[PDB]
Amino acid sequence: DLKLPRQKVELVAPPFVHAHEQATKQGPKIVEFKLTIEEKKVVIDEKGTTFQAMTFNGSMPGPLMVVHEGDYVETTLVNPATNTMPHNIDFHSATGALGGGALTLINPGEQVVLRWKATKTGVFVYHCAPGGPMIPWHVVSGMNGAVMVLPRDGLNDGKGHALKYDKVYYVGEQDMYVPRDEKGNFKSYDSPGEAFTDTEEMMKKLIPSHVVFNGKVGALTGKNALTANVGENVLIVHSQANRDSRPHLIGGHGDYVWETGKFGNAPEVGLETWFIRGGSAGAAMYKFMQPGIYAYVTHNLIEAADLCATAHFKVEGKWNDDLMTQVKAPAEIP
Amino acid sequence: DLKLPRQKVELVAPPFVHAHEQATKQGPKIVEFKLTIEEKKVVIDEKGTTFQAMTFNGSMPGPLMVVHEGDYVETTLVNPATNTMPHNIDFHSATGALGGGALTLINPGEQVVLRWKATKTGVFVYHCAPGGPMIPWHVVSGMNGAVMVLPRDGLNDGKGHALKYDKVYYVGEQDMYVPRDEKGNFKSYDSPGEAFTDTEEMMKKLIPSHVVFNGKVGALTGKNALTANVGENVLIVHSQANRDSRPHLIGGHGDYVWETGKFGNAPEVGLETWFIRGGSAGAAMYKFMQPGIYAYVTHNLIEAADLCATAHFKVEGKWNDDLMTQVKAPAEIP
Amino acid sequence: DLKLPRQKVELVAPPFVHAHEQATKQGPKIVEFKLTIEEKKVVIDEKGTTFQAMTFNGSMPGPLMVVHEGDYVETTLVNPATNTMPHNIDFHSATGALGGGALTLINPGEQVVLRWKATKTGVFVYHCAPGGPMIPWHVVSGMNGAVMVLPRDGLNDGKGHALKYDKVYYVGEQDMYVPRDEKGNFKSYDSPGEAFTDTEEMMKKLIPSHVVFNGKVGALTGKNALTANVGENVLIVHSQANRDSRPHLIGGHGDYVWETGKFGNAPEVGLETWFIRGGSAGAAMYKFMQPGIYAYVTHNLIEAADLCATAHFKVEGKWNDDLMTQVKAPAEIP
Ligand SMILES: OC[C@H]1O[C@@](CO)(O[C@H]2O[C@H](CO)[C@@H](O)[C@H](O)[C@H]2O)[C@@H](O)[C@@H]1O
Ligand SMILES: OC[C@H]1O[C@@](CO)(O[C@H]2O[C@H](CO)[C@@H](O)[C@H](O)[C@H]2O)[C@@H](O)[C@@H]1O
Ligand SMILES: OC[C@H]1O[C@@](CO)(O[C@H]2O[C@H](CO)[C@@H](O)[C@H](O)[C@H]2O)[C@@H](O)[C@@H]1O
Ligand SMILES: O=N[O-]
Ligand SMILES: O=N[O-]
Ligand SMILES: O=N[O-]
Ligand SMILES: O=N[O-]
Ligand SMILES: O=N[O-]
Ligand SMILES: O=N[O-]
Ligand SMILES: [Cu+2]
Ligand SMILES: [Cu+2]
Ligand SMILES: [Cu+2]
Ligand SMILES: [Cu+2]
Ligand SMILES: [Cu+2]
Ligand SMILES: [Cu+2]
Repeated sequence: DLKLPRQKVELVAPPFVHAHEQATKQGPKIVEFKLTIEEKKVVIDEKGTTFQAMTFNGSMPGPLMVVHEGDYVETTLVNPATNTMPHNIDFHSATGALGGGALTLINPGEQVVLRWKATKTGVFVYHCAPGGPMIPWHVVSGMNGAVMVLPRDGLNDGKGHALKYDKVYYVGEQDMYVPRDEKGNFKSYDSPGEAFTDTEEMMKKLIPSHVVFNGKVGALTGKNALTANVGENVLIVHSQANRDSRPHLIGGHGDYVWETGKFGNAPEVGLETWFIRGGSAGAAMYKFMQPGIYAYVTHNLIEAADLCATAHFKVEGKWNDDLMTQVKAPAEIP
Repeated sequence: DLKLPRQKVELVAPPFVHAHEQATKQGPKIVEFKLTIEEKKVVIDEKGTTFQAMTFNGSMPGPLMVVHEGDYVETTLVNPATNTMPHNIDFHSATGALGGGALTLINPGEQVVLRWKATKTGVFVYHCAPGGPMIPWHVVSGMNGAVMVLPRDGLNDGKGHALKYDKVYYVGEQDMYVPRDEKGNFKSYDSPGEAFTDTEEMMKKLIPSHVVFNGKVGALTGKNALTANVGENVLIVHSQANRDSRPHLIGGHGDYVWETGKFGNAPEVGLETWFIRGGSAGAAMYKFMQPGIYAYVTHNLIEAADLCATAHFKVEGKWNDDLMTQVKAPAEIP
Repeated sequence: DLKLPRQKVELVAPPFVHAHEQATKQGPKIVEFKLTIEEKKVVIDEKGTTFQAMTFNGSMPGPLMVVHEGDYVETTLVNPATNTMPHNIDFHSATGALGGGALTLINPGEQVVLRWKATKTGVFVYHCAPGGPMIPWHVVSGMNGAVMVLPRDGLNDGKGHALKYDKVYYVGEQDMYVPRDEKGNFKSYDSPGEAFTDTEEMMKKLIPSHVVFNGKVGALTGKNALTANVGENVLIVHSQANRDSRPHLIGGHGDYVWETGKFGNAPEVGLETWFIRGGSAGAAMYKFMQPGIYAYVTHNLIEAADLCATAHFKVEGKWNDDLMTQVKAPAEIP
C-alpha cells in the first residue's frame, strides 16, 4: 500500500559511515537495511582479555544507518541458527511498540522485517531489548548502534547558515563488565549464557572493567587512527546506550555541538567537553586548524587512559604559529 | 500585613497531582499546604526487602505542590510525636534561609509555618536538610518531593505557541542504600536510628542497592501503570534529589523538554533521552501517537531493569501503520 | 615577529581571581603568566588525612587566568629541581599540540614558554597531561586549574543586555583517591611515586574517597567563607577536570548560568542546580537577595556533606520578609 521508491544501503563497519547525501532533492523513499546478529567471543584489550560479545553485523558498535526526515526505514533483522539467544531491535528514532522491540523478537533461525517512519531528526541509539534483565545484558554485551536522521536541507547553525561536513565518523562507546577470579585475573567463558551469572552480579555494582571505543582498547589508534586535514570540517557522532560519557577533542574543540543529538535544536558553539547521556547519541563538528595528533577521549581521564576510552586523529597540514607556538623550548631554569 | 486571598490545596499522593489551572486570570494568592512527616518501615521490592523510610505525607516522593509565579506558598510542616528525629524543609524554589531549612527545624511534637514567594518558574526539588551528615541520610531515606511554579499564562514553546498538557504525572526517583549482611542478604532494622551506621557506610561508597520510582520496584506497573490515549499531551515531571537520572520513554520521545526544569528557558525538542541532574527536577511533554505499552525508564538499563527504575504507560487508541508496521512477522530464514 | 604590547599578570590563589577588566577598550595584547609546579604532601581533612599533591603554583585548584578574546597568552611553566616527576600543561582554551601538552613537557630543573591565541570565549580547564596512565594520576593529584576568556564587550544575557559581575570567585572541585589499609585507615606515603601503585588501583574503581573545594574539607568555610552583600552580582566559576559535578547554591539560584561554560552561547536562566561535565568549567551568576549563610555544594549530598564538597557564603544586608518569612515559629502541635 506504501508506494514510494525503494533504495538499498550497503552498511559499512564503524567508525566509517555508508555513503549518503546531506542536503537532498530526493523526496521520501523506503530505505532498506539488513542487520545480521552475531554472538562471538572477542579480545577487548592488549593483554588478551576475552569477552562474550553480542553484536549487530559483527561490530561494536553496530553500523551507523543514515536517512532523511520523512524516509521510511525498512530493516531486515536476521538471527542465524548459529546464535543461542533470542534478540530484537529497539530504535529510539521510531514511534510505537517499544521502538520496534515488541515487533522484532526472533529466535535463532528466524528473521523479521520492520518499517518505521523517520519523523524526528538527529542521531539516535538503536539496541537489542529482549525483555527484563536481558535488556541491560544484551546492550552491555555490545548490541547497540545508532541511526542518523538528517533534515532534507542538511544541517544548519540555527542562525540560517548551512553546516556541511567533509566527513563523518561514528564513535560508539561501550561499557563492559568482565568479572575477575580470586587471584584478580579476568575470567573467560565458553558461551554468553555461561558468562551471564557472574556478569550480572558485576553489572549491578555499576562499575565497568573496560570502557572502549569501537569494541577494543586502542581500536581507533595506529593504523586505525581517524584522519583529517587542516581546513576539513569533521562530524563526530558519539553514542552510549547505557552510561554517560563526556567527549573531548584534546587540542581542539566542538565548534558546533548537539549534545542531546537532535537537529530540531540549534547547536551550541565553542565547547571544550560535551555530555552524552546514557541511552543517547550526540554529534559534534570541528574544523581542524592545526596538524598533528589529537586524542578524542571521554574526559573521565581514568576511563580514557586506564580503562580504554581513547581514539586518535592524525591530521595533515601546515602548522599555524599565530594560534600556538613554543616561544622557548625546554631549558634549564636560570 | 500581607493581605491577599488565601487558597487551601488538598495534596494528593504521587504520581497524581492536585487539581490546578495552567493559564490563570487569578492574581497572586497565598496558597496553603500542609505536610506531615512520617517515619516508617516499608517494603521496597518484590522479594520483601524492607527499608527505614522517612517521608513527607507518607509517600516517596512527597507530593507535588503546584502554584503560579508570584503566589505566596504557605506551608505548615508537622512533625508528630510518633517520629524519632528532628526534620525541616528546604525548597529549591525559595529565596533565603537555606531554602527555608534554617527556619523550619522541628522536633517530634512540633509544627512550623513558612511562607515564601514563588519568584522563579519551573519544577523544583524540596527536601529535608537538618544539618551535617543528616542531610544526605534524610534525603536518601525518602524525604524529598517537588514543587511546580507555572507562568500565569501557562507553558509555551519559546516561539510564541502555547503548550497545554492534558494531564501531568510526577515521577520521583529515589536512590536507596540498603546494607547486606555477610551471607549477602539485605539487612532489616528496627528504627531509622539503628539503620544509620550501616547505611552511612554504604552511602559513602556511592552505589545504590535500589533505584525506584514512587518508592518501590514496580510501583508504577500493573494496576498502577500510568495511562494515556492517543492524541493526549502528557507532562511528566521527574525529580531526583541526590543523584543523576536519564529519563527515556521507550517507544516515544520528549516532544518538548525542560531538562534543567526551568520555564524561563525554552524547551528543547524531539529528544530521545534527557538528563535530570541530581538535586533538580525536570519536565518533558509528549503527545502519544501509538497505543500499547510503553516503559518509562532511566536509561542506565542496569538501574532500570535490575535495580527498580521502570514505570509503564498503558495507552489506548488506534495503531498507526504509517508510523510503524511489521512488514513481515518472524519467520524461518530462507 | 608578534609585535603587540605585553602585560604581566600577578596570579592570586583561589578562590580569589587576579584583577581584570570585564569590558575593555584595550586591543589584543600578549598577557604573561608564570606557573611554578610544586609537589607536596598536604592535609585534606579535619581528621588529619594526608595526600601526595601535585600542583600549579602550590594550590588546588591552580589559579584562575583571565584574558580577553584575541589576546595571546604566554605562559612560563617552571618545574623546579626539587620535584621528582616530569610535568606539562594542556589548555582546553588553546588550539593544537594537545592543548600545549605536546610542547611543554619539562623535567625537574627545566622551564618552557608556550604562547596560544585566545580564539574561544568562556571558562576552560587547564591541566597536566604527561602521557599515558600518568595523565589521570597527575590530574587527580591536583594538577588542574582554569582560564577565563572574556568577550571584549564583557558578558551579555543573549538578549542584548550586559551582565556585569561585582565580584568573581573560582571554586575548583577535586576528586581524590586515598587508599585505605586493612584496618580501614587512610594510608600515608613518603612520595608521589610511592603512592602511585595503590592510588592507581583505587582510581580504576572510579569511587573517590574525598571530593573537596579549594583542596581540603572545609577550605571555603569559617574565616575563609566566601562573602557577598545583598544586591551584589557574584560570578562563580566552577571547574572539574576529571569527574562530573552538580553545583547548587542552597537558598539561592543561578540567575544566569553557562553550564558548558562557553560565552558564545546564551546563559540559561533561573536554575536550581547546574551540571559541570568532567573535563570542563562552567559559570553561574547570582544577585543576592537575602542576608545570612548560604552553602554552595555539589548536589550529590553524600559528596557534599560526607566527602567534603561544601563551601559557605556569608551575606550581609537586610532581610526581605516579602520573599520569605517564618509565619509561626516552632511550637507544640495543637
Ligand atoms: O538549528 C535548528 C534551529 O534553527 C532554527 C532557526 O533558529 O530553525 C532552522 O532550522 C529548522 C530545522 O532545520 C528549519 O526548519 C528552519 O526553517 C530553520 O530556520 C530554529 O527554529 C531551530 O530550533
Ligand atoms: O519559553 C521561554 C522562552 O520563550 C521566550 C520567547 O522566545 O519568551 C516567552 O516566554 C517568556 C516566559 O514565559 C514570556 O515572558 C515571553 O513573553 C515569551 O515570549 C524567551 O524569551 C524565553 O527564554
Ligand atoms: O549571549 C550570547 C548569545 O547572544 C547573541 C544574541 O542572542 O549574540 C550576542 O552575543 C554575541 C557574543 O558575545 C555578540 O557577538 C552578539 O553581537 C550579541 O548579539 C547570540 O548570537 C549568542 O549565542
Ligand atoms: O575463581 N573464581 O572466583
Ligand atoms: O638546556 N639548558 O638550558
Ligand atoms: O552480619 N552482618 O554483617
Ligand atoms: O515460520 N517459518 O517461516
Ligand atoms: O596494609 N595494607 O593494606
Ligand atoms: O511551644 N509550644 O507551643
Ligand atoms: Cu540481543
Ligand atoms: Cu533504549
Ligand atoms: Cu528529615
Ligand atoms: Cu537541596
Ligand atoms: Cu604533572
Ligand atoms: Cu583535558
